Amino acid sequence: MVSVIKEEMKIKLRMEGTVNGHNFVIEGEGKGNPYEGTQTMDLKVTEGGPLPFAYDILSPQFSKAFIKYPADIPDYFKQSFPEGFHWERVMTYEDGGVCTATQNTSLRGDCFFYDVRFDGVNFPPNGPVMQKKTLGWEPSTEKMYVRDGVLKGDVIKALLLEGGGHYRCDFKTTYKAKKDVRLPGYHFVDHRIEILKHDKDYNKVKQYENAVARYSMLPSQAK
Amino acid sequence: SVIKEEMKIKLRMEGTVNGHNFVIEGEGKGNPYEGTQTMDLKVTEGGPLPFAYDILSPQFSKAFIKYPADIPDYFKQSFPEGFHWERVMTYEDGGVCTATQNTSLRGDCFFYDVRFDGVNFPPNGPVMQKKTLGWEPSTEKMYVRDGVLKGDVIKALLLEGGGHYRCDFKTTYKAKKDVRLPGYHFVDHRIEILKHDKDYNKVKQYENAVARYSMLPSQA
Amino acid sequence: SVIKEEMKIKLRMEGTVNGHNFVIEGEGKGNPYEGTQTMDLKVTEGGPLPFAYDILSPQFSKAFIKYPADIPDYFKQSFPEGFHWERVMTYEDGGVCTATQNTSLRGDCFFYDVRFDGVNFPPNGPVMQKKTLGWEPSTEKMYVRDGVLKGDVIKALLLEGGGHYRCDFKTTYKAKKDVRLPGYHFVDHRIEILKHDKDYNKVKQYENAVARYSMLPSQA
Amino acid sequence: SVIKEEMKIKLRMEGTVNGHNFVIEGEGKGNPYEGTQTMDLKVTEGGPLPFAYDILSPQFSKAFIKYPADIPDYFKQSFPEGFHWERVMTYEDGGVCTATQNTSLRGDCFFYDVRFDGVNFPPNGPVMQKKTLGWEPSTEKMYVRDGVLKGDVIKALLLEGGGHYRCDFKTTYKAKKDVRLPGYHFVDHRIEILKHDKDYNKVKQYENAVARYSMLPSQA
Ligand SMILES: [Ca+2]
Ligand SMILES: [Ca+2]
Repeated sequence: MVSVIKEEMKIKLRMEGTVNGHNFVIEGEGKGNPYEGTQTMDLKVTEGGPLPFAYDILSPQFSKAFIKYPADIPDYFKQSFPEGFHWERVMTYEDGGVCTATQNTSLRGDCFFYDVRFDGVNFPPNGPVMQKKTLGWEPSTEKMYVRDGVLKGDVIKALLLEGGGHYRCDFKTTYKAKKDVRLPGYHFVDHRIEILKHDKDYNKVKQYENAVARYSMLPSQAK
Repeated sequence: SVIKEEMKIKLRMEGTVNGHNFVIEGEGKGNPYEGTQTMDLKVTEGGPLPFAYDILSPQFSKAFIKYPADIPDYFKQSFPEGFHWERVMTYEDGGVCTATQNTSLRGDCFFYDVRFDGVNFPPNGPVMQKKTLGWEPSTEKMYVRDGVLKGDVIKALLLEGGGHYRCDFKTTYKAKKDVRLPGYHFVDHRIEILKHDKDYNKVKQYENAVARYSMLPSQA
Repeated sequence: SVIKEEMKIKLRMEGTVNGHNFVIEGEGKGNPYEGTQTMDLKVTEGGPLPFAYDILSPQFSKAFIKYPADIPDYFKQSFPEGFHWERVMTYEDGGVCTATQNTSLRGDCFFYDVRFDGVNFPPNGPVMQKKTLGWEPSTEKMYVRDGVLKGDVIKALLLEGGGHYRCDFKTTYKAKKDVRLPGYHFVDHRIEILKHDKDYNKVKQYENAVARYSMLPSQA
Repeated sequence: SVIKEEMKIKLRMEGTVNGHNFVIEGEGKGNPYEGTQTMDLKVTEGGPLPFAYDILSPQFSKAFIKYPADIPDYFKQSFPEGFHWERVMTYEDGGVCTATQNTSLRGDCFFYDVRFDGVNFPPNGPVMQKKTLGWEPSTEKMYVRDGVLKGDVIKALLLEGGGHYRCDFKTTYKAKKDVRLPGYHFVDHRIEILKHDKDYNKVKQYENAVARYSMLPSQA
């Protein structure tokens, strides 16, 4: 327990972005259990819908305070409050599409406020993103390590495709606390992001993420 | 033809680099058929920029390439409707920038609206430490893919400490109407800062750009 | 069936890193169904190696992954015919390695033949200066593509002085016969050096590898 | 000088692509100060090659670049001792090739020893399906890094049926003795297949290479 982060917390989100020159805005509202690593958010496309690209490319941009951290791994995100943190992200898809995102996370009362900027370029016109042939993300494990006094997270994620097969994306994120925090050693955050409900064009989406931090499953054999 | 031999330019860029928001406005003039242009840039919000201005200069003009008669001019043909472009810029130390640009035309003036975003620049790298000294001249490689025009180019910034800092550009240019598509070709560029104040709040920038095929004849 | 509870391994690697040619011979043994193995490696040509031995250790064994019954085991299913694999390793400072490996089976012994090549390592980087302190444990992501099995993983080497040195692994595993293909899954790995002489001409290394689905339950 | 107006070439390459081993021997001759050369290549083991021969042609000669007097010639200066080079070749569909080359000189003949390795080529991509129609001409960008010479270039294979297939080349050239280092410059290349037999077991190829600065004058 950190007194400023309660056992149940609310979320409010705004995203502005551009994908292949198409502008859009998304608003979100959610709530979760930060120490349980679970959360649900309801997302609504408010400008630019129906999105001409796969909703899936956005869903990982929608919450690092909701990771279940064991007591022995320092929690970069929960320690950063009340000041909060921002993050910066590159997503390199294997067919030349590239997305950047910058996010600000602040805290007021029992509510987290997320402001996201998202930009995607060079998606092929007949590729799975602009043809909306994706079917959600496989579960993944982000690798968290310190670089220049801030926290990096890297993971190769994969979208399931219509017809089978996968579509890969290299995530490189830098997380930057707005005050000094105890820094963790190298570790893993398992993630599983799921779409619980969507309308036909994904104008209205309920999504859920479960995230848990850990060291490796395998024992050390160090001599 | 709706493009005169001398045209004005108006530009607005908004963006975020390393989490820092900024706005730049620009006015310029150029000779579209000569391949040359000059533009005056003012940082109107978020100044002084905490990162090297150089990462922005190549985002500030495709109608001002000198195209020979035997290479279709994808950009000039697109008017009056215009075109937009999309770009990823991958720096060798992990900094990555994206940019999206819309080009429209009214009267004797092109209007440029640019969104620019940079992430993951190392804090002691040359961009965040402002150690850059302008771009080398370069040669963009231009080729059609899926009915639009791509341009890829190896670029390099000169460094205060010596050596170069490398950036790979991959751009997609998308005309807003059907045009005569060009074959594979090259555009030589040289972007130069003519004048800047100490903090690069005000910058006078120049570019020369010329399309061509290879300088080397074919053997048979 | 052809794969017993204990199996021997014989290995030959021929390679060039930074223009330096070398040969490594290895003999090992392990328990394929338990996901464990030990190997003794000797640099027989080109030692002492002028680069970090760590870049080699992940090149030294896919039959030794503990596979649960509900995930098809691509590697064990491929025998007696065996499989080969192809790998690119992209280091964050510009070093790139490739490797091609053939895995065959004769009696109770696996035979590994590996070609390894490393190019463009910076002369003052951690690989050429031997500043690495082993790999962090990792999780390979395995997924089918074009009828064969790919594995992707971002790995990290620990560095003298603190911090990590990242490497993007992209492997394609290709069975020499038709097998049941698995769905998307994970293989946890931990590679450890048990013993080494001063210049790493002689190394005993150990690996534990276990395949699994996600740790997290699904809510759909 | 040790480098005459006409020089012979002898070459051997050993390689593995998509798990397929091969050996190629070559002999050629050229005019180092004119920037031109011709080579006859023969697949001596592993023919017929199951992949596009085009991926090999750029691995077959930097002493044959026409250098003007005001750019130091990194390669010619290195003789009689010579140089070696290292290269990564990242194709847009995930194929990656590495190569390491040693260049020596005896009498009036250059001796080239090449290792080549290609991995992760998609089985229905243009390389494994032999759908390529040679390289577009290109401009390699030369610059000093860590006391040696780097060359980076955007290259593109023309494809049967139209379109291009891109490959990024990153090379490090390493003289075996210290030489006068050049400033940032450009080497235009045009590499062409003049003649081949049915299975590309025998190939005659030609290259023209000329070093220069930018075409465009400085305004600043
Ligand atoms: Ca790098
Ligand atoms: Ca690709």
